[PDB]
Amino acid sequence: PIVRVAVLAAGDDGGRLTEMALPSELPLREILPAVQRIVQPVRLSLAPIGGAPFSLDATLDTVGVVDGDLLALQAVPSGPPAPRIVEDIADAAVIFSEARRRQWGPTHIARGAALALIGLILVGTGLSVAHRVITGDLLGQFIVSGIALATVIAALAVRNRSAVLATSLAVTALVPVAAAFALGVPGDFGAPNVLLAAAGVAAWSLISMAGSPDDRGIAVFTATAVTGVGVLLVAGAASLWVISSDVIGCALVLLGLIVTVQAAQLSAMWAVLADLPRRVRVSQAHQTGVIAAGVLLGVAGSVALVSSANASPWAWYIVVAAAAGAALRARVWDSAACKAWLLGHSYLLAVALLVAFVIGDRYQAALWALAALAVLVLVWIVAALNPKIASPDTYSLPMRRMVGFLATGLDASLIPVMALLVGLFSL
Amino acid sequence: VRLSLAPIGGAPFSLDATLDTVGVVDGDLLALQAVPSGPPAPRIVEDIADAAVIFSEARRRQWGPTHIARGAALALIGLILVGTGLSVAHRVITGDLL
Amino acid sequence: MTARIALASLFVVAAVLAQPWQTTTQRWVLGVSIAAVIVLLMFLTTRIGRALAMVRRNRDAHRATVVLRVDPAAPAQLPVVVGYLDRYGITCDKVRITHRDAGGTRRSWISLTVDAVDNLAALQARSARIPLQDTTEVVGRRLADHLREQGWTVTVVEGVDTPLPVVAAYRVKVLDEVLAEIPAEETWTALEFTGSPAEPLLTVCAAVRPLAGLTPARGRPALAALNPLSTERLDGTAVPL
Repeated sequence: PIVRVAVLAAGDDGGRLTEMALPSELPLREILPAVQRIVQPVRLSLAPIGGAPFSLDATLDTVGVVDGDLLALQAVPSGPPAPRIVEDIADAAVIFSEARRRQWGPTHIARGAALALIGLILVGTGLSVAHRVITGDLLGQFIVSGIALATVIAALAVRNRSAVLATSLAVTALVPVAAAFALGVPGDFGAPNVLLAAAGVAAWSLISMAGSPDDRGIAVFTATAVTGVGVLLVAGAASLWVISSDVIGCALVLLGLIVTVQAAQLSAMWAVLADLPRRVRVSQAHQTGVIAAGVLLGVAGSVALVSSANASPWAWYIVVAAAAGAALRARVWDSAACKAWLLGHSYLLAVALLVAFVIGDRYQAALWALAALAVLVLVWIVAALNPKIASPDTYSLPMRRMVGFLATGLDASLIPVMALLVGLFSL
Repeated sequence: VRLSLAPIGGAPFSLDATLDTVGVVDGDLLALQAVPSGPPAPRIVEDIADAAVIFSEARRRQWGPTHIARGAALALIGLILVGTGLSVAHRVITGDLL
Repeated sequence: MTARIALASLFVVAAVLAQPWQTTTQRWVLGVSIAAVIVLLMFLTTRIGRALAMVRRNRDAHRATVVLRVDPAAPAQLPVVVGYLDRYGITCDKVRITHRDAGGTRRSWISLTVDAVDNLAALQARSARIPLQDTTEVVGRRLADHLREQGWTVTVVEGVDTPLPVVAAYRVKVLDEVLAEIPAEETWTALEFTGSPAEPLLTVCAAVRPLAGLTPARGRPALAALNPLSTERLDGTAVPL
């Protein structure tokens, strides 16, 4: 009844990982000297990597080890931690609160000043945009462009200085850039203000994404870069070619589903092997941006169709089709944040329709928008409490093919319903 | 079959060598298992130097149901927040008992 | 298998909305849409694309592979070579067992593929760099010592074999008789197991120089990476055991 494992002991210098074959139906206190003899005042125990060490009286079969696992050699966990005793109470205040990192230091001040600068940039943008669009005065665009130039010059100057203030500063620097680049040729808030703000957002995103020194601020840059490029091209289509009454969001949801489903070749297009641990994360970072834009434009068109009244019922088919397409594409992606954005597409859709109704002066489907959000939160709760409907292992073998067939027949073949929305073949 | 004594996690004994030349001291553990047909399988060790990364992979679990609970709790907080917000933006503008 | 349904649906919604099909005003659109539905359905235009690719092409260190040679082989060592898809914390991407019938010596080869992005953390714990090749050496020698333990003689090789000259590739739809069949002066079969060896899924490739129930590789890359030293996945969908 011998079982073969591979043990990992790394305490002295580096580590040793060796395969071996331990005779099972023996208590672990007998075969721990064998492992310590091969691979090596505290006793040790075999611990499966991802868990807690084992009771030494329990054997390897009745503890859940399959043939070929990887087990580390850890300590028999702990005991009593010898607790401290003080009887004066002011001494109890000064002793028992030390282990906190309560130290103020000259490293909380840097986080405070960087957060103060980010708050100043954001609230200066908010104040001067509310100064520009509520009254009429070009002091607003002047001050927004001034703080935007100030934060861009402060962003590009600390690229090789602190490298975390720079990246977060460049993320918060594309709110004042987008607010400055939506005020030229004022009009009545217009069509091409969106175009110029999109060009500025995509320009800053593409100059700071490839110019980024490291991670932690890559995925939001490629997300807003694909968002800026997509709404830039659709604003170009809506500014020059056709008047484009209800079909801005039509091209937007088409571009969102195109960016979502053809994301493997796209994500590969944005891409000694020492810095291979970097690149794959960066590669996965780009995926966690791009699907986000594949949600965001997928939101940013679906909020355009059914914002007002008098739309088509086929628009109410195509927004549910966009929701099912961007939610049923979750199982084909492996990582966590990709699945999170794909499952949260419909959540952002419900909140976006609710806020578009509450600006849209309806308040009759806004309660129903909250009802749809309650339905989604309810199915989230049911799939979260008992893991049955969220686990596809307890399903059927042709049911998977039928569900995937329905998905690829709804997200791809919504283009006749798109031709019914635009009237593309009433021409 | 060809059964022989083996130390724990070790190759079975060469059958024509005694228990004194093999190096078994009084107070060992032996198990009766069959002789492997071939080499003694020298169990090649490959060195590691940064093994704490491996634990950094295993405690960093996948999607599973654990992230579903975090998503569900976040959806509940967001629903309660916007259910306050829509309702108060209604009642500030114009509001009946609904 | 996605966009062709979209173009066919756009064409048939370009077709039916010409219900006055008279005097060639939208009857022209009717004719070109019924002609464009029947021509895009993708096996005649991927015939075009495959022609472009195969006449175009006529002029890494991310995946690595270690192959071993086993002379007196059989499927009787089949579990101990299918279980190594994921154990000892290394997650081998595919295991491939290829057999040569050039004469009477059905020469058998076992190739193990280890990526550098499916076990990035496992290889990064070895050193500060990524020693992928040495780790593939260690996994190959572990399979060598295990198979020499269990009975059948194996040897680590590095000039391993040639199933193409490094000549007719076919693939069967899985399962035991159709490989018992597999002419001319070269005969080759190849199984490839992958995907979570508790529930493993296997792909099949073969070559002679259609037989019973096989299908040719019409458009050659399947012979190009059929050498077990190569780093590929033996294109074709895997079957449920």
